[PDB]
Amino acid sequence: PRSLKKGPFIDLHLLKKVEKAVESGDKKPLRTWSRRSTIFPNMIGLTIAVHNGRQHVPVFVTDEMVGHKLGEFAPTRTYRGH
Amino acid sequence: AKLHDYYKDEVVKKLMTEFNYNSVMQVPRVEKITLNMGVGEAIADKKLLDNAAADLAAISGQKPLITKARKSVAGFKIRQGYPIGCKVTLRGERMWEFFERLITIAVPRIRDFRGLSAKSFDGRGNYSMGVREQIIFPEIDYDKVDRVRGLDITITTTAKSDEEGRALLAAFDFPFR
Amino acid sequence: MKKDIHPKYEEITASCSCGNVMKIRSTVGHDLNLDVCSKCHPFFTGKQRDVATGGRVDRFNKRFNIP
Amino acid sequence: MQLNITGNNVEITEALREFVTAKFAKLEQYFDRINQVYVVLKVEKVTHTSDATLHVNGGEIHASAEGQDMYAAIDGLIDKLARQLTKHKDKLKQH
Amino acid sequence: ARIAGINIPDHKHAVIALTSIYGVGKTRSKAILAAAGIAEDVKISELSEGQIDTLRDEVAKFVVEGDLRREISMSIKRLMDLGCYRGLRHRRGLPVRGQRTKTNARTRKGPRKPIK
RNA sequence: AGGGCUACACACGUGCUACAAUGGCGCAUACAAAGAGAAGCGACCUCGCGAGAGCAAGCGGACCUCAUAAAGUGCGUCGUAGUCCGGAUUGGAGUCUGCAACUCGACUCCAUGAAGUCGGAAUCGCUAGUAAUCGUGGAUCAGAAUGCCACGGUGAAUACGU
RNA sequence: CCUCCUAAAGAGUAACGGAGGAGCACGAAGGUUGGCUAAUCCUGGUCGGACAUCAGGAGGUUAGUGCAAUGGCAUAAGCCA
Ligand SMILES: [Mg+2]
Ligand SMILES: [Mg+2]
Ligand SMILES: [Mg+2]
Ligand SMILES: [Mg+2]
Ligand SMILES: [Mg+2]
Ligand SMILES: [Mg+2]
Ligand SMILES: [Mg+2]
Ligand SMILES: [Mg+2]
Ligand SMILES: [Mg+2]
Ligand SMILES: [Mg+2]
Ligand SMILES: [Mg+2]
Ligand SMILES: [Mg+2]
Ligand SMILES: [Mg+2]
Ligand SMILES: [Mg+2]
Ligand SMILES: [Mg+2]
Ligand SMILES: [Mg+2]
Ligand SMILES: [Mg+2]
Ligand SMILES: [Mg+2]
Ligand SMILES: [Mg+2]
Ligand SMILES: [Mg+2]
Repeated sequence: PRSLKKGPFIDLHLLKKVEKAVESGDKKPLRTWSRRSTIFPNMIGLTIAVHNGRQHVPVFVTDEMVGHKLGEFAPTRTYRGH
Repeated sequence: AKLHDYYKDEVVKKLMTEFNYNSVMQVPRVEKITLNMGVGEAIADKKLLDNAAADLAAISGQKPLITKARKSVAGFKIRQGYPIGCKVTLRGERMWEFFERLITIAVPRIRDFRGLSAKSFDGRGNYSMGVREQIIFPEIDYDKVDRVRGLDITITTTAKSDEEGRALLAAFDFPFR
Repeated sequence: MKKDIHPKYEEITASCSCGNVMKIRSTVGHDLNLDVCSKCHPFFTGKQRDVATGGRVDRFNKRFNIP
Repeated sequence: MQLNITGNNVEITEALREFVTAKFAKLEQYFDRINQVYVVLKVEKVTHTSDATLHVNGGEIHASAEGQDMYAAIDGLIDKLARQLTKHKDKLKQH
Repeated sequence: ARIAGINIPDHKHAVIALTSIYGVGKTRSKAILAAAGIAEDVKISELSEGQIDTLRDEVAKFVVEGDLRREISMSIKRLMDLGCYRGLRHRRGLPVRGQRTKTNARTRKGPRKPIK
């Protein structure tokens, strides 16, 4: 994973638009393609609908989801079986 | 007698106060301990059952009875009268003695402990309890073992209500969770 | 108690780690050296915790130290 | 007899698969010791073609046939392998 | 020869024997037998009760057996309940670390399930 | 921009590593060839268990750097065990490349320690510095070889015959 | 040949009337003395499961009787020495 010295990576666009969520309290879900970005503590409490390739899917963030990277909650292949 | 002694002055007098038993006779006492170990695998080979017997005799200090099926059942393909397990009733000097041992040697050798349950009671106040392995008792010698084997251990009491028992046990610093 | 059917049942000595020593009757037929008596045991003594859950946010602020 | 189907410019449906399997099941009566075998179907412009290759107990037998359909192609092919398989057998059971 | 409430081989070099403890590998084995200044080539059978205890002490420094097995199992339960990609790999019983499945992958998947 | 080519009831082909004692592990110690490097090859010194980090000599190179060959050899240990054999799998903790390693990188440490006891029918390579076996380099390339193309070390077996 | 019903509350009582058994078994499964009490459900308990063996409770013969059915059977005719 990313070196520890370089700090935790988040795309700025998404970093910004979870100040307005946390300061100017809203309660909407946010669209995002930012599967790179790790989940910061600020993100706890806010649903955020991350892209999986064709659709955005909601991730109601929690304490347990911290450090992981959004896209780690939007599966990108469909498989039922054979 | 250690705990018979401990029982006869320390335990009786505590429980005496905390329930307000006017008569002393009212205080729960422990009646008897009994160690079952069924051995279905007997119908296969009968040597196994006797091999248990020595274990239970080695633990407990007295020869076990050998129990037999009350009725025939086709479920387990047994027929009324085949030996399929063996017990020992313990009642006095020996009962208090084994108890002492159980608490202060055996039970803190349970492969990864978290005490015992305090839920296992029949509703009148008689504590039942299993043991997964029989290396727990140092009476046996682990490099002379044929199989891992278990037993039940049931402490029959003169306690009236489920609750009143638990107290009697605890008052011997019984390791409940 | 019946005669000459039961195993020998006698005094021994059972020396724990923590120096704790207890004369006891048993078949085993010689003195034991045991390693965890009812005094030497996490559970009886009051030690064992229950595994620290809920570290993710503490972790993350300990790990990176970023504004 | 383990089978394998290809399609070079042909979609193997579940007639053309089912059909080809049944037709090939005969061949074992000509020689009991057939192993894995590969089949290939082609369409080039107007020509329907079908070749197979058959790993057998001490050999490799191949033929290809051209039909105006693929069924008629495969019909032709099975007649070609039959003759080769018999020839093989007979120069082993040679007493 | 009872450590961490399990029996240790008593005819094995301490180094080798101590490995039977779940949660100690070989690095730890070496450490233990120096942190508790006990030689490596010594077999467990030829020790003193005293030696075996100072040894018993070292091992307690780590998290081992029961304890460990619990920790692991929490970590995996944690993942599956999170439902992360890594979680489901654990559910469906599939290579969790990116390995191909089109072929091979038989250690997760187990032996073959034929068709029909 | 994000995803996909990396999907997995399964079938086939080409490889790698094994199943051990002509061997595993620890210490000690010999003998190559060929090739690459410019904003690239990067010593020595300091830090770190380690991947690495910091600082910064030399070299457009029979001069400097990659870069200490390995099998071998001596001394010790293991004593035929699913083992001190094997190292798949998985948890935890890291490093580096790169806007960025969730899907999907290579590597490191701690723990874990699977199948496998030499492989049915079939079937392949090779006639001498060959097969077998052991290490080394390069092209592509920010990073990403068990593949490919090259280079030496040790070094057999057997051909009556048609 | 045995048991029940038809059979009309003593006995007996027919039909190619309605339903079932026997053509044995036991030297103990006989004699006596001493002792003993069932089925089944619930609660708790290593493997152990609806059902094995252990402990308690409810229950009261709903069990049991070498083999049919009927009548018996606790003082047991049931179970063990
Ligand atoms: Mg035809
Ligand atoms: Mg390791
Ligand atoms: Mg694109
Ligand atoms: Mg591809
Ligand atoms: Mg190989
Ligand atoms: Mg190894
Ligand atoms: Mg290069
Ligand atoms: Mg250093
Ligand atoms: Mg030639
Ligand atoms: Mg090589
Ligand atoms: Mg009458
Ligand atoms: Mg009348
Ligand atoms: Mg008449
Ligand atoms: Mg009549
Ligand atoms: Mg009789
Ligand atoms: Mg009588
Ligand atoms: Mg039960
Ligand atoms: Mg009862
Ligand atoms: Mg009845
Ligand atoms: Mg009688």
